[PDB]
Amino acid sequence: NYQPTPEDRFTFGLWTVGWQGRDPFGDATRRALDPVESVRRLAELGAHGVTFHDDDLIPFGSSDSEREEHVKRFRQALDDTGMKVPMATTNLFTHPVFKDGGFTANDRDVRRYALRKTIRNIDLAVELGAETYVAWGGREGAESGGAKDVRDALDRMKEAFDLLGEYVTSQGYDIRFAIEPKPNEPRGDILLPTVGHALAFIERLERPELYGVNPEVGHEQMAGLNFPHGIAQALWAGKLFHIDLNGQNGIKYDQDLRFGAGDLRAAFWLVDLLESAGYSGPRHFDFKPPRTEDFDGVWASAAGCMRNYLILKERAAAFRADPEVQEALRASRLDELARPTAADGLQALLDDRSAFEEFDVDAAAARGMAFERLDQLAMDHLLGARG
Ligand SMILES: OC[C@H]1O[C@H](O)[C@H](O)[C@@H](O)[C@@H]1O
Ligand SMILES: [Co+2]
Ligand SMILES: [Mg+2]
Repeated sequence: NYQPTPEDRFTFGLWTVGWQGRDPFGDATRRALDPVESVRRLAELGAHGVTFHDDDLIPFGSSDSEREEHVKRFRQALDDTGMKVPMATTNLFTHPVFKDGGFTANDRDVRRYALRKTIRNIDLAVELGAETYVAWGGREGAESGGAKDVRDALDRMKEAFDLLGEYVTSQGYDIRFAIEPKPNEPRGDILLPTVGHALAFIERLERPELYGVNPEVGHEQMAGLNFPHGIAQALWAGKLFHIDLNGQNGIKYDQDLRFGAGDLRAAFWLVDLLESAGYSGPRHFDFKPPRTEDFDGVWASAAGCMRNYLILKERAAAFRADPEVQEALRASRLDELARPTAADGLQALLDDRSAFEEFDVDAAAARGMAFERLDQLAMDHLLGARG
């Protein structure tokens, strides 16, 4: 089974199945894909929608005339298939003019160009129905310590995002922004390198309600961080506007493997969390079919993204529905974690001799947490071994 349907909200970037396979040491192994063909092929696989950078859809430098005909062709394909465009973004990283960044380039004229390029694509994204506009500052950073005053760069980053919020507000657009963190690559260090740094930065913007995060599985894992934990903090703050799903094997270059590959247990706990928290946004795959593959392998890899999500959803649901797991959760006092520590208040806590003076520290220390039996039940459910 595990057949995806549009109700599952699976989306793909044009640049994912369309990756030609050029890497830092090798030329392209696949021919370029027509965006119209990607839309139709993804619709056949059961996808909900597609996403795009401006430069995926309209070749850079296109005249106003050529730009109109690229968009027309694309909208005809969306109209024919019923495919949605829930998110769009700007390419502020490929062209050599962005080699020192877009919003935080040292040259002021580049920063102004970056803003105009972005504003132009927001207009298009809103016209096509996008609800989220993602910013990935892939070139915002440095290879050396003196090249970037990071306090001034954060001033310029705040200035850019504040201007974008003023723009969508003045136009009455119903679109929100999501910042996508990445710790490094292609810059030696990238500004706002993790979910945490991005969440903290948003709270200093003029209109923080317009901005959230687009965390990516592989990017947090490039810092050796726990991705489900970081997603939990984003949900706790009300800022999980969008998500990038893929796989990554540890701390190394950004692999963008198909979802499910890489850290499989982390994928299980991620799906458990998204489903139990009721996340309602797109399940977006930002992945690269390996350059070893031909076009048949491209579509097998894309199908695998959706299949692995659906299998993990089933296994996490069975885990949470198992009365034996519910008993284990109680034995590990997960339910006591939900209770307030001191709803009786500070003064009651201070006068509670059972909380300190008469607290039996050795009896409490002796209690086992029973975490290993709970985790083996989780392993049994993930592997379908509950028999
Ligand atoms: O911002 C949208 C996308 O742009 C680029 O392709 C980045 O590599 C990817 O991580 C990001 O999700
Ligand atoms: Co990535
Ligand atoms: Mg991404």
